[PDB]
This record gives sequence, structure tokens and C-alpha cells, in this order.
Amino acid sequence: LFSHLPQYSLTQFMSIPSSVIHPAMVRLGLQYSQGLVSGSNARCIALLRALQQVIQDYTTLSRDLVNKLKPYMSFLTQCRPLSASMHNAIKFLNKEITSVGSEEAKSELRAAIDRYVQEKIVLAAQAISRFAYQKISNGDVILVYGCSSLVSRILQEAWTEGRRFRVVVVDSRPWLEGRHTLRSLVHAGVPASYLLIPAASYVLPEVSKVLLGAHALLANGSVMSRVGTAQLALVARAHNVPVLVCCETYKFCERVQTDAFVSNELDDPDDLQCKVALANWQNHASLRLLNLVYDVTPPELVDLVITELGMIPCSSVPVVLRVKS
Amino acid sequence: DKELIEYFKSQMKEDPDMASAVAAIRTLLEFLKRIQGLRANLTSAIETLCGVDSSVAVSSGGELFLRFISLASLEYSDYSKCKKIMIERGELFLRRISLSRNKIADLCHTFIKDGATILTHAYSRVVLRVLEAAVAAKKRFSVYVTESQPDLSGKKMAKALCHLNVPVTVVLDAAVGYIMEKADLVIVGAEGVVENGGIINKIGTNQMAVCAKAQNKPFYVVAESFKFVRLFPLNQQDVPDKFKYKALKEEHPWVDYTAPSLITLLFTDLGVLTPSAVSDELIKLYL
Ligand SMILES: O=P(O)(O)OC[C@H]1O[C@](O)(CO)[C@@H](O)[C@@H]1O
Repeated sequence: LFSHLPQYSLTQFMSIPSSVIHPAMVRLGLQYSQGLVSGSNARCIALLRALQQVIQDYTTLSRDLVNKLKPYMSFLTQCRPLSASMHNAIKFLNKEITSVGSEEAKSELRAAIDRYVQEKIVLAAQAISRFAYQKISNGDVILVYGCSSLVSRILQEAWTEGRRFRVVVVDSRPWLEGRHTLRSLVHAGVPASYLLIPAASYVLPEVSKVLLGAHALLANGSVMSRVGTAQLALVARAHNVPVLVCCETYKFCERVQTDAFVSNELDDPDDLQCKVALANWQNHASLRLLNLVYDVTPPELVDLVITELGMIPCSSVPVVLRVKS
Repeated sequence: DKELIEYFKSQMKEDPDMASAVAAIRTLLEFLKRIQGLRANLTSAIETLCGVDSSVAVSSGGELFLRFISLASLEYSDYSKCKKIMIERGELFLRRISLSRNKIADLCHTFIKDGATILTHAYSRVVLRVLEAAVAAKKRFSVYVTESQPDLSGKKMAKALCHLNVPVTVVLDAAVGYIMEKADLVIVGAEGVVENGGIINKIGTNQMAVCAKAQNKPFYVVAESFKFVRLFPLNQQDVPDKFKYKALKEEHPWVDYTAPSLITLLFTDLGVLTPSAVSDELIKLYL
């Protein structure tokens, strides 16, 4: 089954002027739980802004700040399981606090978040956009999947820098998230097409390249991302179309994983019933509703990783994990 | 015994579009017009006809005719009545394979999508007929053809197919793996279909197929009914040296075996066939 991975449907116990967890961290955790903030980049930006709020309210430092904000990340692991972008952000923040030696260290810390967000989430996105501009030619059609803040940025800037392509947006239940791509494409004027994952093998005959987004690249080259990505890349290879995944460097986790079973958050199963024949699923004892959030595609199904350092073949992501550390 | 070879060469001369095996059938049938020693004479005709052409189709097409007439001798026996039932049954066999290419074209031209881009090997009078029927059904496509050394039959096909107003490209013999992604489907004409459903075609057909399954392009074969030879190769050595050779050292085989796993479908005379289905038909063509 999925026993080790956690099932969740958390702010009732805490006091309204909360003292156990910081106010900003309570807002952040409840926005994670309800779904107001989605996407690995958006979650990392929101986390780092909330941590800047935590540090500017901190009054006394190196050990104290780390063991003070470890319960905050325990709360966030309870509210919505942390993706690896958040994990590396927290690792960098703890290394930054432990690096600060013997007031003025709060301003130097808070700017290091700004020097983290800029040259690893924003400048990295611009560099990945420049690299993926090369792989997008006139007339080809690009299959994207779900919503990615980087994939849609790549498509939009490739369109506004003169390309004339077409996008096919493949989407999955229950998040129905590629609509947030689709609408954002139509505002840019890009021609678009929308369909679900089961119809992917219908349009992979016409698709020229599959351009996906990664929530984490693991230490063997497996791409941990949204649950339809691995299946979509498998059908993409079976129709021999190249698969490109666009991931920043800071999402590279040194965790390694073979199958799509080890670290895969489960959203609440109550999302699954569609308009109903499944509303009373709790009373069926044998029936269990399962929706994964993430799966891993193997590096042999991915032809290219686009990174702010360059374009790498998805078997040399441990190379980048070495040279940045 | 010598006029047989001359007549076979003549059937080549006044009919180039007629297949080699059909030419063998016609000259062997005339030799039939000139008890059980006559079966030995026809076997000698097989040996002398295969000795001068050495294609798989000749030693198979004539070999079914050694069996399509000897099947009637299982029904009844005579001395000159058996010869006349032989000639009225052989004429039926011969006029039943004059309609082969049209049937293959009618089955196969429905497998070409509109706006497709096929890839074909050297020169087939059956692939040419499949495309001729496909443009007569108002389909438009592109044809990639390999020049297919040493005899450059690809240029002969592209000259014979440019009259159909089809965009045809004589791609280099080495560049199958290059243009293979520019191909929707692969249509080749077998020179013989062996017992496992694989084919024996001009050299280079195998690596056309191996690239095809590397990219899951459908590999279609348009053979005929008389090309069903009873061989069972397991590798390229198992093809006999009778068929491979027409005659810093050159090798030059002229045919090579394509495994049945690489073939998507065969559009033979007797219906569209899975590569497995061929084996059944071979059993039925030899009891
Ligand atoms: O279609 P045809 O002319 O009967 O022969 C089919 C195959 O035999 C060859 O003519 C000779 O092997 C090949 O060019 C062709 O692929």
C-alpha cells in the first residue's frame, strides 16, 4: 500500500494570537493546507518571505534561530509535506544562520533570502528561458503538462521573442491544474489545445517535443514531479518525441529513489469524486481512494534537462549537484 | 532443355513488368505443354530456371507450381488426361496471379494516411502499384526511396514514380536512420516470405526494419502469394548462398532476412496477414 506516506484531509488547537508558531508561519501553513499557494517555486517564494518575516521579528544567534525555527518546519511538514525546493531552501537558510558569527545580522540574513530568491529562482528562470528558447523552433508543437511557473514562462517568452509555435496542454484530475496554464497561454496569444492525460497518446503523434516541469531532480537523474509526468514521458518516448524538463539548480535533491513509492505525498482522497457514484466511499470498507501528488520518471525517459547552468542530459545531474556544493 | 532458358529470357524481354516468378510459371507451363517422369522433367526445369536467376521468388513460385499441379494428381491419375487437367489447372493458377498486384494495392492503399510520408526500399513493382492505387484514391503523400546499391534500383523506382506526380526523394543508401523519423510508415516488397513470416528482400531491408522498430514506425510488406518460400532462417547465415549471390575484398550479398518481429503487417494476395498468419498459409500451401 502507501502506509509510510501520510494521508491528510490543523489550526484548531493553536491560539489566535499564536505563540507556539509564528503568525506568518501559521498563515503560510494554512495557505498550504487549503491550497491558496501551489507550485514548488510559489511555495518556496512564500516560505522565504515568511522566513524573512520571522527573522525581522526575531529578538535575541546561530544555534538559537535554528532550533527556534525547526518547530516551524515541523508545523509546515504537518500542514503540507515539503517539496525538495523547500527542503533545499531550509537547508541553505540553516547553513546561513550557522555561518553567521558573533541586530545587524538580521539585516544581513534577510538580504541573503533576497540574494537567494533572485539568483536561484528568478535569474535561474530567466537563464532557463534563454536556453529553452534555442530548443523551440518555428512551427513545432509543444506538449506541456499541468501548471508550471517556469514552463509557462519559457513558452511566453519564446513566443514574445518571435517564435510561432503551438502548445498542447495535457491536464489531469483532480487538481485540473493545466487550465491555469491554458488561460495563461491564451492571454499571451499562443495557440493552444487542451485535453486530459488519457488522450495523450492521441496527440503524441502530432507533438514535436514534450516540455515538462520538475519539482525535484534526484541524485540519480529521476525527475520527481506531478503525478502524470512520468506516464506522459513514457508515452512520449513510445511515440519517439523528445522530452525536455526545465528545472532550476536549487531543486536538486541528493535523495535518491527508484520507484514512485518512497516520497510521494497523498492529497485528500475526497477530491476524487466527480459530478456521483463515489460520494459514499468511506462506508465501503474495501474501497480505498488513492491520489498521489508526485511520481518519478527514470532518466532514460528524459532526453534533456534545462538548467540555469546549461542543458544537461539528465544523467549528469549529479555533476551539477557536485559543482554547486 | 536449352530453349527453356531462351523462352524464359524472352518472357523477361516482352514483359518487364511481369514478375520473375510469373515468367518462370509461364515458361514452365509451356514446357508442360511439350506420367510421373514428367514431374521429374518439371523438377529439372525448376533447377535450370533457378540456376540462371537465383531469386527466392523463382525457386518458390515455380515450386508451388510443382505442387499446385501435383495436388490434382492426388485426386486422379492418367497419362494424357492428367496432362490436360494439368494444363487447365495451371492456366487457372497463372490467371489467378495476374490479379495479385491489384488485390495487394486494394488492401494496402487504405493503410496510407493522407499527407503521409512513406519510406521504401529499392524497387518493387508491388510498392509502385500500391502507390499508384493510393494516388488514384486521391491520397497525397511523400515517398522516400533509398538508392539501394549496387544496381541503383532506387533511382529506377523514383524515375518510375515521378510520373505519378508524387514528391519522391532518392535518399542515400546509408541515410535510413537519418530520414527514419521523417517516415510515417515503411512499405517494402518482399522477394520471398519465409516460414516464420519474415521476409527476404534486397540487401538493406533488414536495417530499414531494425531502425523502424527502433522508432515504432509501422513496417509494411507487400508480397504476393507465390513468394511464400518454405525456408526458416534464424540469422543472416541461414539464408542459402543460392539466393544471396547472383554470381580490400568486396562481399556483396544481394538479399537479407528480416525477422518477423520487425514486420507490422504483410499485404499478400490472400488478404492482409499478421506475420504469424503467414505460417498457417504456408502449411495450407503445402498440406
Ligand atoms: O516487387 P518485385 O518487382 O516483384 O520485387 C520486390 C523486391 O525484389 C527486388 O526487385 C530485388 O530483390 C527488390 O528490388 C524488391 O524489393
